[PDB]
Amino acid sequence: ARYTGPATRKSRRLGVDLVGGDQSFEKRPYPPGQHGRARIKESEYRQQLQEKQKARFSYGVMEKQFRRYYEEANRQPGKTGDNLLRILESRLDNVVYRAGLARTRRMARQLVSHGHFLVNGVKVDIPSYRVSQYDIIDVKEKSLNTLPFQIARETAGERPIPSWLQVVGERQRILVHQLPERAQIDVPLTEQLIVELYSK
Amino acid sequence: PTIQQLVRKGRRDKIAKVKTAALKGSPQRRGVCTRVYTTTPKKPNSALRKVARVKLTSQVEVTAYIPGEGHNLQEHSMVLVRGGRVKDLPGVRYKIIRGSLDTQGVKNRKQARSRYGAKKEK
Amino acid sequence: NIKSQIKRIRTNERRRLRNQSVKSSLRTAIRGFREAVDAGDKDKASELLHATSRKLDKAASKGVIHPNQAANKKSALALALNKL
Amino acid sequence: AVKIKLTRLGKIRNPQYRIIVADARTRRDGRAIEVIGRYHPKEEPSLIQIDSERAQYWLGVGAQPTEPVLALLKITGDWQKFKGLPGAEGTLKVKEPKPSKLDLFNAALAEAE
Amino acid sequence: GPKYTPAAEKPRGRRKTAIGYVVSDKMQKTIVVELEDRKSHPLYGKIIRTTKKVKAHDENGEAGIGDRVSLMETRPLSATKRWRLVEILEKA
Amino acid sequence: MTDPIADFLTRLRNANSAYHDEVTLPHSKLKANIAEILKREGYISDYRTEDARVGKSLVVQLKYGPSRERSIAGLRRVSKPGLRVYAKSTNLPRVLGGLGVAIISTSSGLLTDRQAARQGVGGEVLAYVW
RNA sequence: AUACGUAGGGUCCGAGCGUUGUCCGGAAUUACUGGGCGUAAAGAGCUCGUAGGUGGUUUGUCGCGUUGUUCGUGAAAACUCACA
RNA sequence: UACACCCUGCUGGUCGCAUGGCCUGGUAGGGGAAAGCUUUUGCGGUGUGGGAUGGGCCCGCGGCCUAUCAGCUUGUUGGUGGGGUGAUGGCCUACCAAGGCGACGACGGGUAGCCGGCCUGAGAGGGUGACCGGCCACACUGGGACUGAGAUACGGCCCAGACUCCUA
Repeated sequence: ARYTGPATRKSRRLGVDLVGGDQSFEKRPYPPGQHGRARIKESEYRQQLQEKQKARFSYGVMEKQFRRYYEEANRQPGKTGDNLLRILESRLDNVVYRAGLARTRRMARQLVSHGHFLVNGVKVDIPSYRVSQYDIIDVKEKSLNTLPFQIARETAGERPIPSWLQVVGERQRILVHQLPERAQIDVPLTEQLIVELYSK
Repeated sequence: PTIQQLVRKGRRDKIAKVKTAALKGSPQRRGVCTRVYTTTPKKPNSALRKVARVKLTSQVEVTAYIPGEGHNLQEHSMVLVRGGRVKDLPGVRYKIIRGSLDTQGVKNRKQARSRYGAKKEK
Repeated sequence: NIKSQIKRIRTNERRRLRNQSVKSSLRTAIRGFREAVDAGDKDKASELLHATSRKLDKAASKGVIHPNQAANKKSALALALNKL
Repeated sequence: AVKIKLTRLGKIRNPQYRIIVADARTRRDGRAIEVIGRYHPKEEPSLIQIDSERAQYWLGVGAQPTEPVLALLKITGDWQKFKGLPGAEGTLKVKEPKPSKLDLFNAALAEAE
Repeated sequence: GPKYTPAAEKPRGRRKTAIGYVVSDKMQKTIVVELEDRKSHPLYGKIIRTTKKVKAHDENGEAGIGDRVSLMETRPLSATKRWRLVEILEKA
Repeated sequence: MTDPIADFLTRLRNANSAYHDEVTLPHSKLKANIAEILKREGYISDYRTEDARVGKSLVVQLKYGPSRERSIAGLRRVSKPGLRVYAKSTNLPRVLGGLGVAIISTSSGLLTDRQAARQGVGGEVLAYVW
């Protein structure tokens, strides 16, 4: 369903920006706890586990929903590494986040929790919703007039909208065009390790 | 190796190498425990481990271990025996679940908190 | 066990009881034809075959014996006459 | 004898039906001799798609549609062909036209710019 | 319409017919015939070749021991005799 | 004595491996055509048949390039007695992933993987050399 | 005692989370794919030979094996592809 | 009354899978039925010819283990004529004859419903017959019979036991 913990501790443990601008994680880059300073018994096991945990904790996705992502990626005709990154870049909250309309992944998580978004005319309170190409996207007025959402929409100096997403008016219409391409995603650390580990 | 001789006979696996013998491959059975006398583990692992012999409902007489520190079971007890593997003891391949039919969970167990029948601390 | 169909019980008893006498009579006629044929008399055999080809055909038209059993018996008795 | 039947399919709340031809002594979901149509009360137009000439054959040899199956036949006008009393005509309604997959985004782009 | 309506021919035949060798032409109106098979093994691939002792009816007694004959199957003509000797082409 | 073609291939393997530049053989048409196609595709130098013990004999020259290196990579009868092997038009095996060549005694005669694939009949494959 | 037990403190999972029971693979640990038998498991003490398998060079036939082809054919769901 | 149909005697033509099949062959002899209610959308009855679908029988082939299970077999095999059956057929029965079955495993012991499938495995392979589907067997037990187009007739029956209940 949904996780509980914040992102700073996981950022420190996995040693990567999970908030994106976590002041406290770069304050304490070592893993949390009395022995984040203490050196770890290094293993490629740890490398792959850290990679998958970064992937899970970056987007707000959670483990059981993540495993079926790999499985369906492997079922896809293309190489599993490509398909997994494509589909993880194909989530409803991900689609609305990359448009710069949500300041956090948890922003979009709680937004789809509340029901502040609309795809093709149908309201989907389900973050696990899949948004296809050429989908019509809109934002409801009750959230539109809300003050922090007004800040998010009007101060949208956040990360730029990728070429496969297009906010095309004041209605926050994200007229999606194509799939998230490998040459266009600009993804964090790759996922070939996940494919090789899960395939065994 | 003489393909025709294969047609004559051959190609069987070696041996099942069975593990569980309570009955029915039961995820657990229940029965009456007795002979709860403590015996000795292996010499390098010098200690003493509390065990018992349980006649399960499966009509077989097996040897079960009593995990944890404290025990609640005594003679004529409805103990639930599960399969186990104790290399520390000779011929002991069973345990009794704590926080279950008869044996109360191990007192104040907190590192496991699911095993040893230690319920949630309020 | 009794359920709203003892009427079927009585109906079937009646239906299987009439056929008892019907079959006894037809079998007695057939055995009589047998003594006619074995005795070597052809006129009596011809008349008994005629009568039985009437009788068993009637019984087959009625609900006593399947159509083809009657044809089988008719042919058998007809040949028994034809050769005596 | 022989009857043309409606058999149930789909998940719980939304019913669907296949128009089959089968013996009465079977169950609702036995071996269909031939699937000759399909119908769904759940969908808007109760849309029906029927193999026509096979139904014509089976009516000829003496297939006896079930009461709602016969109703569906009339809803098609198929019963107006084997019986042919007024002649066969399109009697069933249809799903509304509805836009396409591409024209939706075409209109969205036109509205946007 | 006509009082009599006709029927069909139900194209019929192809009763199993095979070449065998008469081997036990011993009992009255009775022969025993054998057949050959050559079948790839399901698992290994060693094509095994086996036989079968069918019992055939010879109303004429034409056959004899070790004759290359042909047989078509019939209706069951007795308890284990279901073959008709036709198209005889070798004796001895 | 049970298998002549396996002994054919075994002699080719030993003679080429033991650096001999020639090998002599009784001339049964089978091995004759085997070595014929062998030189056809060029894993050997040249074969010539002459007269010998009551039959005839085929003498095979193995193709060696700038050094004592054999164009033959190896030989192995597959459809051996007791394990005779048949194949069809579709699943025609590709030798060395397709690099090498094979022998497939088609109903239309003798063909390799590529030839039978271009044509499409099967029934009996034999050794392959790469 | 970082292995026990206890605390933090960390890993991970989450209305789940672990334990027991069973099956497959990993096992090539039945080796058809894909094993071996001097010293590690494995050539009977040695002969012949029934059954069986098994085959020299070459001529013609048959096309059973074998392959090529057309069609009937293999319910639906199966499972997958594609659409809703 | 039927001849549309069946049985027999003869016989013409025709296709053959040998028994035989087709011409409602013909011929001649013989034989074989039925229904009322109801006005009421009318429902209904008999016989035959055909459809349709449901079936019944036989066969090719596929799919447990175990000689510390190698002989088994007399209604078993074949024929004959009959009884019987919807039809064939030791199905049964009188006679005749002695065959027939197996190391390509009979006959025995144990074991098990089976398949579309499902799951593992890269594949082969392996394990299962949950549920959803396809058939079969079975409905206190064991014997027997019935009817109907159709019966191991689960909520049909009788008989021999068990068990239980009521009991003058």
